[PDB]
Amino acid sequence: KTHVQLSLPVLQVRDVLVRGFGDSVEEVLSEARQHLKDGTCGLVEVEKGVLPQLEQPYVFIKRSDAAPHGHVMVELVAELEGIQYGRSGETLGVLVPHVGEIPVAYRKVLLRK
Repeated sequence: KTHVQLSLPVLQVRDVLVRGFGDSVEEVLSEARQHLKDGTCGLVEVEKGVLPQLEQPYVFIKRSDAAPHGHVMVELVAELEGIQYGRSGETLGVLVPHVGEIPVAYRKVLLRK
């Protein structure tokens, strides 16, 4: 399928134990996709002071359309030193590895895979 229904655990930034997916734009997009598929991907909602607490390159989920079965259509965009790889809509948050942190909520998304 070109799209996959996922429910992403929403993590508080100060709980996150693994603060990025890797060391290149290509690796973080690769790892993000692997974690999204394996159900081992969390979401941190972006506010003032969140991003400097996480590791670059960043992976964002961005709204790709204006929401089947409650699932917002999103795609992946990476960012490194203020340059983004991809073009999409509004940020729903930044992806991180999930290694058992307790979430505060779930974000239903339809991921363009």
